Amino acid sequence: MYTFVVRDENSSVYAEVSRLLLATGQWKRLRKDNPRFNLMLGERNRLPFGRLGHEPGLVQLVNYYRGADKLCRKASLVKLIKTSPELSESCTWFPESYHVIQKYLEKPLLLEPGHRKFDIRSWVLVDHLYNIYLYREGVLRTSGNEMFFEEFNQYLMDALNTTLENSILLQIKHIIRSCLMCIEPAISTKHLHYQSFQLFGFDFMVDEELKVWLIEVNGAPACAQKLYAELCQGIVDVAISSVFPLATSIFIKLHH
Amino acid sequence: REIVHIQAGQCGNQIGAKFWEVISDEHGIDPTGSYHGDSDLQLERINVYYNEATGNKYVPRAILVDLEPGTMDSVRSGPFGQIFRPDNFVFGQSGAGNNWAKGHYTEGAELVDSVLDVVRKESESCDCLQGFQLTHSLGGGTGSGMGTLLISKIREEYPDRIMNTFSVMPSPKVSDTVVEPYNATLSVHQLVENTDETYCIDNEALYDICFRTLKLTTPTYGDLNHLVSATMSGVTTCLRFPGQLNADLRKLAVNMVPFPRLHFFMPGFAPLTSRYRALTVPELTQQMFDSKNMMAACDPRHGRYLTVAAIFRGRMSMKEVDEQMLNVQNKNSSYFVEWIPNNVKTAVCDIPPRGLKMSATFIGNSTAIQELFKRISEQFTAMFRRKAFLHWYTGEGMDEMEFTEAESNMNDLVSEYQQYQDAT
Amino acid sequence: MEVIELNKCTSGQSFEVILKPPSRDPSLEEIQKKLEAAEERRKYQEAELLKHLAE
Amino acid sequence: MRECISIHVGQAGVQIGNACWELYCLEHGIQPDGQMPSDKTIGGGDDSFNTFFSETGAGKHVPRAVFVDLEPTVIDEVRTGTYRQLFHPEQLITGKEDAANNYARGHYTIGKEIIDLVLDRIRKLADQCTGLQGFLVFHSFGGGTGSGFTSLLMERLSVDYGKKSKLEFSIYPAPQVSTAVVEPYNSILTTHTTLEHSDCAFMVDNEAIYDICRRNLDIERPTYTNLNRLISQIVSSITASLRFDGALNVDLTEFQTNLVPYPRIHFPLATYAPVISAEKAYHEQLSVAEITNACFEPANQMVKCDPRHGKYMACCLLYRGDVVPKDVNAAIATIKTKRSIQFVDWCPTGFKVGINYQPPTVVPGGDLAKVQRAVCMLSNTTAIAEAWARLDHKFDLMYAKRAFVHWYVGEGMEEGEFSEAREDMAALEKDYEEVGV
Ligand SMILES: Nc1nc2c(ncn2[C@@H]2O[C@H](COP(=O)(O)OP(=O)(O)OP(=O)(O)O)[C@@H](O)[C@H]2O)c(=O)[nH]1
Ligand SMILES: Nc1nc2c(ncn2[C@@H]2O[C@H](COP(=O)(O)OP(=O)(O)O)[C@@H](O)[C@H]2O)c(=O)[nH]1
Ligand SMILES: CCNc1nc(N2CC(=O)Nc3cc(OC)ccc32)c2ncccc2n1
Ligand SMILES: [Ca+2]
Ligand SMILES: [Ca+2]
Ligand SMILES: [Cl-]
Ligand SMILES: [Mg+2]
Ligand SMILES: [Mg+2]
Repeated sequence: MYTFVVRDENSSVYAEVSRLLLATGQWKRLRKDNPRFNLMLGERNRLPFGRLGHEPGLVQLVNYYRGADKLCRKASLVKLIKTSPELSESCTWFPESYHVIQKYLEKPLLLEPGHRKFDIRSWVLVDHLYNIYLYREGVLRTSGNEMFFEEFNQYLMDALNTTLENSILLQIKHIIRSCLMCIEPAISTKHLHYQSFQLFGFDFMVDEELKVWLIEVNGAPACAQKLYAELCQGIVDVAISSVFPLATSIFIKLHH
Repeated sequence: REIVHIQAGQCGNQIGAKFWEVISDEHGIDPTGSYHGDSDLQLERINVYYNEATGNKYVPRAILVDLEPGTMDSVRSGPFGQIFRPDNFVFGQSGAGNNWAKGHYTEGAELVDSVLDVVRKESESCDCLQGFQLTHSLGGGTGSGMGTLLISKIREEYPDRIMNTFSVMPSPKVSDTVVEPYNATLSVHQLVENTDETYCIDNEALYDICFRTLKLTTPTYGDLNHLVSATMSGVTTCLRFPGQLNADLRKLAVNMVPFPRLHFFMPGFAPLTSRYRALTVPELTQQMFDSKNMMAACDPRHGRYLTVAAIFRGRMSMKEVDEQMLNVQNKNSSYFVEWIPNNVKTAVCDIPPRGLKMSATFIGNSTAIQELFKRISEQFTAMFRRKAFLHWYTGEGMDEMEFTEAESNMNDLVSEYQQYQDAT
Repeated sequence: MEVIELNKCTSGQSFEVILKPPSRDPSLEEIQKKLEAAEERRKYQEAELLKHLAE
Repeated sequence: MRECISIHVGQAGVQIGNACWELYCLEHGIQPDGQMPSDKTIGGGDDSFNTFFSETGAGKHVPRAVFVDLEPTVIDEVRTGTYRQLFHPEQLITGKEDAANNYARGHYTIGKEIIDLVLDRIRKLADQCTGLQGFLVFHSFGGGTGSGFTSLLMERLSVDYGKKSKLEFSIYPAPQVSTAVVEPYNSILTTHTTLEHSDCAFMVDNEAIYDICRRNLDIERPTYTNLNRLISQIVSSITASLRFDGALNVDLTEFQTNLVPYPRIHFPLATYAPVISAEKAYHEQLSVAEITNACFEPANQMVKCDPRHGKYMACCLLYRGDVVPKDVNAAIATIKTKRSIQFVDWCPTGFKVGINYQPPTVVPGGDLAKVQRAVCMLSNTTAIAEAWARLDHKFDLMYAKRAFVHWYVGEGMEEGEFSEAREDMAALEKDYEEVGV
């Protein structure tokens, strides 16, 4: 059996991951302070990266990337965009910024009927080998109160004569690829003594010309209830069992 | 760094005598005392337990003690009985009658100063004395009562040296008298205070191992001692042979004993054998931790290991040894305390014990050892509540309060072993 | 990248490279004091032992 | 010639001392009988190798070293080994019973009996020094002698030689090779006691060196002989500046002014490359760019940690072999673009470089292949504070239950010295954090 610990009980995502892992009959959960674990589902604040990868005979994997804070706190994110040569002036997709002060989108795309404003959240997963996996299911937080990609796509076809892939998704795959390639040297664990994966939540907004802008990145996202079951199994399949194998593809591999 | 061995009583002299036979074969020493071994590894650290003599013969640094002459004469009539220094036989004629008080207070007091004089002569010869090693039983009179007396008086003369005992616990399955719980509770009070490390060889466990594992329907004392001499050979390996770990008694005590009173170790051995296939290193490891291979009738899954020391003997891949030892800890990490990091230490020796080509010996300081002290405390109270058989002790000058003090000190020991079983 | 203070020898060279610029002794008495305060504590607890053994 | 005294304490110190002085003798052409044919100055000289070796009228070169172990078994094999003729019997000092992996036993109980003996035999060496620089001290954190007796020795060397500088090479405890369960206790105690008496301390984590021998030399179960001959390679390139003609790190004072701006933060992280197996029949000779790149990979460091999430205060690169200056400036250029190297703001971002042309020497028949160029990078990064955090966490797990404390107070120590030394380490962890954030 493989062993894991859970040190963030308030995590709705990895709670479901803990359930599925235990249901395998090949994973068993240890006490939080038990060091002899394979997989850590660690805390959000002051996660002790410095003590991982030091137990002999144990391959250790954690569900966070040390240094990902540089992309998930909006203060760090704006500093990263302006200073980074790999981005900087080339960003036509990050609103001008100096919480912190940013421009406002005068011209949002308005879903109708009802003149509705929205933002889009897609979930991205980065495994221990820094392959970038975009979850084919996203969701628009419309102003339940959630529109999914099948509806939004058919709206785009019948309202504006284009598809979700061409109008918006292309830019999204470019933005996700661009930020994560930037900090890859800073946070990769490819030749470290422990390994990292992490689930990310990218938030986008679309203006009235079908141009996508990046609002913020969240390092500990929740999912939509409809989709919890499919994404959490993919985390186990692609990020956890890839390292600890057992006895369709809901993801899109973003190439680099 | 020399060790002085002392054996007291029938059980102590019998398990002690088998111990010296076993290790004398491993070091290639014959009953005449002369050496006939192939490897100079056998002679390298032989000074720990043997004294070099004229004609380059080796004489065990052993003192044989009893209050009856019979057992000593049988050791002298034994195969290796000639090897023991004739002066190191210290005996009397009265006997102790399975009465702790006769060994500790009355009959034993006369002989004790004689034994200490033999100890002193051996000690003065020593260049650097590690400490002492005592084989005895806790349920008789001589080993239980006079043995704990000698420990008390050795500590007075040598306060800085280490006291290590192999103590055989009584069991109704292999019993001599109904007063064995009285003798055992009284002795444990002493061992708690005056020893640094005690191996709990439980006669109940030895009987069960002979019965249900080795399929011996009615075991002899020799059958049990065969298990004891194997364990005693396994746990002294790192003292007698050069290895990766060149060990002594104090370093063992420092690393195995987190709190001074919790120094009662569960021995274990694999493979269990009756008086040609060799075990693969994974088999050795699985059996060595198996409760069915413990020399104390305690379920280690009912407790948690505070510390663990394990020995492997034979020619095997040290890589596979630590892959397998790490595997058990990583697979059963619940049963090891999280507040003592890396509390399992393995050693490897190339020379296997006679007969087997691969072997594993286990020394555990597990909190499950309190099952053994509960059992002896339950038998003790059943009698003491009604003061039964107590006149055999009050007629030798003892008081009921001294029984009360031992009962409660041992019941404290059990609660202390339970404190840490639940601490986080 | 500037290179500074190159010193050559028969055995080797030494230099510096810059990419970006910037932006009570305890006495023998005291140690011997605590060294003896520990030995007095040692022999105190031994005396307590030899008196516990005398009783 | 300003001279240097080496002191080796405990088993780890004595056997690593064995590794280096054996290597030193190969690098300087000194035979196990003390004879040096390259040396035509018979009986004297102000050469740079005389900083480490004295000369007899019989032309013998003897180490300016002293070995100290409270147990004789390990120093005895130096007395009967291949380099027995090398040392005078007086500079090999042994006691009767060791410290039983107990800091307090080595510091107080057994330390007080032998402290004056070695300081006498040290001063015998210093009286033969026209201008003593200081001392190189080799020991383990976990050993009772290596922790307890060293910290007493470092205390009394500060009194008797307050002007001279003390450099420390320390073996940090690793469970894969550790012998004792209380090594975190000894480590915190000796570090606290020695902190203000050591001018510079190079830690070597046994686990780092262990997995380098597994990964790069392809040894399934490394021994101390493997680890030490690797360790000595790093030790040799660190001390190479004092034994050969150089301009970089020619005196022990330079190690401080170059690497240690903050007295307490005097623990530089060392990174060495290449480590090539001798069994590898044909090894691609790694360029200067490739072995300078490797110095920033965590897998080649002496302490497992990630410098990417700390900040540098200094950085030396010591090259041994066929290395030309503009070769390294091109390699420095390319790696600064592709790696996360944040110096602190109040320090310049750069490197001090020394090149010694003589390639690394390896032990014949050893498991290290001879390479034509190698590099050792000493870097004072705050990421080394992780190694403290790990050690302190282990200390905290045991001390909350007071496990094994009685062995220490039984030797006359006070229970408060534990929490004293522990909050010194709690202060050391925050001093690191303030610099690096
Ligand atoms: N690299 C290396 N580490 C060693 C060597 N010998 C011991 N160690 C390490 O040192 C620690 C144990 O300390 P020792 O040096 O053996 O103990 P000591 O200094 O002799 O002190 P005592 O034996 O307790 O009196 C453990 O962490 C070992 O892994 C060695 O030869 N090379
Ligand atoms: N394992 C073992 N136990 C023994 C042996 N002899 C006696 N015992 C046990 O030891 C206890 C009796 O102690 P004994 O040595 O005979 O009395 P003593 O001579 O006065 O100490 C009883 O519990 C017996 O079961 C022996 O040779 N081997
Ligand atoms: C009496 C024989 N002596 C001896 N001593 C050992 N030691 C001493 C030591 O140096 N370290 C050590 C650390 C431990 O940690 C949990 C446990 C034990 C030890 C030892 N270990 C493993 C097998 C056999 C051993 N035999
Ligand atoms: Ca007398
Ligand atoms: Ca000369
Ligand atoms: Cl390398
Ligand atoms: Mg009898
Ligand atoms: Mg030692």
